Amino acid sequence: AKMRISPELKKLIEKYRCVKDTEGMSPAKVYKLVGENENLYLKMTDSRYKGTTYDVEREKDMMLWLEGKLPVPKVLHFERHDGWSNLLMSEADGVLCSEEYEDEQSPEKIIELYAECIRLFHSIDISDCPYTNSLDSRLAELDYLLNNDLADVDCENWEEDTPFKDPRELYDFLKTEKPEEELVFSHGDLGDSNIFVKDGKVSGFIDLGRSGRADKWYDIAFCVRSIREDIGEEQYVELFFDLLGIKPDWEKIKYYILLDELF
Amino acid sequence: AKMRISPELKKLIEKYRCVKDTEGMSPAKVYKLVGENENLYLKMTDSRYKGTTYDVEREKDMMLWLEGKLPVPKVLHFERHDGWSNLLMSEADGVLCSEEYEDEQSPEKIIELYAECIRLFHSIDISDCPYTNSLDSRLAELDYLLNNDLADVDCENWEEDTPFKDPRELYDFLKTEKPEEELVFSHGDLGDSNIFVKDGKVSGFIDLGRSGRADKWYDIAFCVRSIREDIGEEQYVELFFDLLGIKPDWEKIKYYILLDELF
Ligand SMILES: Nc1ncnc2c1ncn2[C@@H]1O[C@H](COP(=O)(O)OP(=O)(O)O)[C@@H](O)[C@H]1O
Ligand SMILES: Nc1ncnc2c1ncn2[C@@H]1O[C@H](COP(=O)(O)OP(=O)(O)O)[C@@H](O)[C@H]1O
Ligand SMILES: [Mg+2]
Ligand SMILES: [Mg+2]
Ligand SMILES: [Mg+2]
Ligand SMILES: [Mg+2]
Repeated sequence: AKMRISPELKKLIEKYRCVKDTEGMSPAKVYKLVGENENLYLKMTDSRYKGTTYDVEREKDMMLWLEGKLPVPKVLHFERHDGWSNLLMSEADGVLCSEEYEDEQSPEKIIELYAECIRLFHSIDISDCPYTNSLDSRLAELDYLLNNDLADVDCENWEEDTPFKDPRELYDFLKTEKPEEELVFSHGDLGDSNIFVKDGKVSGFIDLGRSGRADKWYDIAFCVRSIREDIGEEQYVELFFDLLGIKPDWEKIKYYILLDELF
Repeated sequence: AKMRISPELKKLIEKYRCVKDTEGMSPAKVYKLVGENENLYLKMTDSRYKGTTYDVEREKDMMLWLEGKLPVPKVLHFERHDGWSNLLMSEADGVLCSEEYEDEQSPEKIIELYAECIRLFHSIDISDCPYTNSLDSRLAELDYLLNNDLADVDCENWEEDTPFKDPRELYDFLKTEKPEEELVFSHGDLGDSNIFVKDGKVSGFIDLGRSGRADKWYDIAFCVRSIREDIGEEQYVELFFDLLGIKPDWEKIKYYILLDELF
């Protein structure tokens, strides 16, 4: 009788061939359900992450609210079952960006894509957005994650050259250097593994747990980080800002990139 | 202050560049520590798995006990820190079995390797083996894992054509159909990901959490499973037994393969 999914959800997915996603970049369990005529995806998060930006329930609320606003998968079924938040969704439309630009010398293409994403985001009306992921909320969550050992451990943070010696040290800095915020729609984890492209245009967004209201520099900083991680040429960072048509605010960019090292 | 590893351990791995292992087949956190002189491996399991066959402390004990008996990595450092069990070990010698066979069709070489491991395991004197992984012990921990929702993430267990409707039904079956046991040294998870080869002969064994005393058919069953899903041809299973010089006991083989489903 003890199961992580309900009998109702089990019936909906029995006909599919379960292939667990190998990435495992988050505490969530992700499953591709290979069917005869389509694939579905089931994302699950345990009770320890209930209410946090990692909670897939969060992720369903944003998916529903984002329908008609951004290209997102369809919510086929959601439920809370024995502490688990279970989200059954349709397969995103298009090609995963990390795949589309995998072995391809064209950093400029993903830059153009990021620019496009930031553009689309700034057009989204957040007046009735389900979640506000301002720094007060994010830091309170981070505090909880740290205290309960639920924050992700970037094993690279153990290397001797890392600035902050421990998670709290970084947290105290984030708490102290909290920049001013101007809320706009924020994806929360604008990476090439969460974005889909079809015919040059963005075709889908997933991993929406941190989606909601947040400063504009949050997603922008994420992009700066991605640009630098893939290529050691800072010229592409300037290209990105040329495309956005704005001046980089390095203090805010550094801040949000730092905030991410605990997520 | 609060960290998953102690300052002593942190100090020991500072000089190393961390590269987290992407497999993530178990609840253990595995990290490759790349250095200029050599590479080390850091394996970690949290508080919830304490005392179970997943606990790296148990794995460390077996790693220590197997020195001079089987080619295993050297225990460089062990500690219990803030609920975590951490093990710093040397890199195994040789080539990963799944890598040496990567694509190159050489089934009989793998069959001979598996055969070699079984014969090698049977020559091991278990008179002072630290652990006895009898079925009572294994089922007892399985009961605990299920009671705390720590048993293997149901993915295929959700599919329609699965024999057991739920984990408990499977557990109950194992409890009732528990066969007789003849304890020999058992690796606990004999597979191409936990075995290393050099010059066609086994050069290293890792993932020792479930190692100790257990029935001989346990590891043999795992090889049968590996042969079928890695090689494909059933003739190679017959060959496996030819090399072992024994006739397969399918009733026991099915049982042990079934035992690992929930782990
Ligand atoms: N609805 C979906 N459509 C297509 N691919 C998906 C879908 N959901 C998940 N995936 C795939 O699985 C990976 C992990 O999903 P994601 O929601 O990003 O989980 P996490 O928060 O761990 O990153 C994604 O990078 C993508 O490859
Ligand atoms: N000491 C080691 N030397 C070399 N590779 C190792 C070592 N420890 C772990 N690995 C690598 O990391 C993978 C996961 O480690 P393992 O101990 O098997 O963890 P788990 O129990 O999750 O399978 C192994 O398949 C192997 O590729
Ligand atoms: Mg993601
Ligand atoms: Mg995510
Ligand atoms: Mg292993
Ligand atoms: Mg293991």
